Amino acid sequence: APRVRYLAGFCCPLGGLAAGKPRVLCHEAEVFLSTGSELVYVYDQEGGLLTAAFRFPDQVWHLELLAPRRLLYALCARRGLYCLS
Amino acid sequence: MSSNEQERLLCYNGEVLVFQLSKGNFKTPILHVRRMVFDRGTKVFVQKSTGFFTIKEENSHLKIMCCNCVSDFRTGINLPYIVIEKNKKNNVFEYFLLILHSTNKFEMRLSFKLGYEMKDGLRVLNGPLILWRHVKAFFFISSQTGKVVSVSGNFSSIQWAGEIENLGMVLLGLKEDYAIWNTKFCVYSLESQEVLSDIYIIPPAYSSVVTYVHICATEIIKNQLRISLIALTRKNQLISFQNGTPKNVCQLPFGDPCAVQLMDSGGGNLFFVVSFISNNACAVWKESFQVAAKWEKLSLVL
Amino acid sequence: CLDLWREKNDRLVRQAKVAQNSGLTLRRQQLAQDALEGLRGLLHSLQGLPAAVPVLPLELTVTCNFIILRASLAQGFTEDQAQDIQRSLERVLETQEQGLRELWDSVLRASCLLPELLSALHRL
Repeated sequence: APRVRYLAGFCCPLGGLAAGKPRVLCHEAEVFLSTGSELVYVYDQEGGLLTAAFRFPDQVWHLELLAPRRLLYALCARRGLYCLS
Repeated sequence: MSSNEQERLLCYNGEVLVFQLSKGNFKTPILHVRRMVFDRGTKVFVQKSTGFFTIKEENSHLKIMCCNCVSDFRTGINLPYIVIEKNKKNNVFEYFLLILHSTNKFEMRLSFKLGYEMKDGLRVLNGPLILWRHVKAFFFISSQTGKVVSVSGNFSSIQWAGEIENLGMVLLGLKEDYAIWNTKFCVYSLESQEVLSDIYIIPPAYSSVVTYVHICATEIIKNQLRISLIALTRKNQLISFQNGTPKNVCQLPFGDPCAVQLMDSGGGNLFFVVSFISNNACAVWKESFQVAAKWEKLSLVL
Repeated sequence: CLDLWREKNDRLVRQAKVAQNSGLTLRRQQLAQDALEGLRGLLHSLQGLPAAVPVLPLELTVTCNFIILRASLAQGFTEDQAQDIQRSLERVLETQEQGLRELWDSVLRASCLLPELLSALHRL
C-alpha cells in the first residue's frame, strides 16, 4: 500500500544535511550508506535493522563497492582511502 | 500524562508510538509500548508491534515526565526515549532515561539518582543528554559522561538548545536599546565553554517579551555567525529574524503560545504550526506570514 | 530598527502619494490597499513592544497615517478608528482606561510636562 517506507532515521544538523557528500549504494539486497559524517551504515532490506556500523575518522566523502571481491572502498577527508572486507 | 495508570504519545517515522504505565500486581508497573500505523483503507490506526519493559525495586509513584525522538551519539541514529521518575517517597528520585530500538526493546542509559524533585526546565538533547532546572541552578548530564555538570554561566532562561555545525552543542538564553549589535542574549557552548556569540541575536527591546525560540538556519560567515531564528511572544506575535533584523511579523489569533514547529508538506507550502496552553493551535504560512488554519480543543498536535 | 520602521513608514506614505497623484480607478486602490496593510503590519510590529518613549513619535505618526488613509478610502469614519486612538493614548500613558475624556486630560498634562511629541498629539 504505502508508496514510501521510512526504515531508518539519522542525526542531522539544523537546516539539513549538506548535499553532494552523502552516498547510498544498493549491492543485492543490503544498502550501504554515509551521511557526510564519521559513520557508514549497512541496512539489510527485508530487515529495517542495520547489519553493522563502521566508524571512520575524518568524515567520509565517497564510497564504492565490488560485489565479486566483496569489498567496500571508502574515501576520508584529509586521510586516505580505506578498503574494508 | 505523567502518573500511574497514565500514558503519553510520540511520533517516529510515519507511525505513532504510545507509552503507558500499567500496574503489574504479580510487582512494580511495567512500561508498555504500542506503535500504531495508519491503515489508509479503513481510516484507522492498526497495531503493528508492542514492547514491555520490566521495572524492579517495588516502590510506587512512577511518572512519565517526557518523551520524544533525539539520537544515539554512538550511531547517530534517531531513536525514541522516555524519562521515568521512580519516587520511593524517601526524598530520592531515580529519573531513568530509556531508549527504544527497532526490535521494540528498551535500553537504560542514565540512572541519574537525584535527591530533590525535578521541575519545569526539562530538555533532552542529541547525544542522549538531559538538561534540567531548579532555582536558577541549570544542570545537565550526558551519556558518554555519566556525571551531573552544573552550568558555569548564570542564566535565567534557556529558550533554545541543540547542536550546531562546527560547535557540537549550544544553549541560547540570557544572563541577568534598539541596537541590533547589543542583543542581550548569550549563546553558550555547553560544558561551561565560551559564550561564542553576543553579536547578532534578537534586540534587547524584544528581549523582554519572547517566551520561546526556534532556529531555522545557521550560516557561518567569519569567527562570528549568522542565525535565522523565529521567536514568539507574550503579546501573541510570531517574529522572524535574520542577522538580528526583525522581518515578517504575524499576529496570532489566540493567546499565550508555548511552541512552534515546521511542516514541509510539498513544494514551498511551508507552514509554522503554533500550539498554545489553551489547547488550541494555528498554522501560519511561510513566505507570507498570514494565518491559514485555527483548529481548537486539540489535546495534542504532531 | 527605528531607522527600518521610519523608512518603511516613509516608503508607504510615498507609495500612497504616488497613487494619489498618478493612477487610475483600479491601480489607485491597488497601491492604496497595499500601503494600508503595510501600515497595519507596521502598527503590529510597533505594538509588539512594551512602552518605548523613543518610538511614540513614530507610533502616533503611523496610526495617524493609518487613520487618514483608512478614512479617505472608506470615504467616512467608524469606531475602530476611535479604538486605535484609544490604544495609542493608552500607550502614551503606560510610559508614565476610564474613557476618552479622562485619557485626553491625563495625556495632555503628561505632554505639558514637555516630552516633545506635540506635533503628533496635535495631529491626533
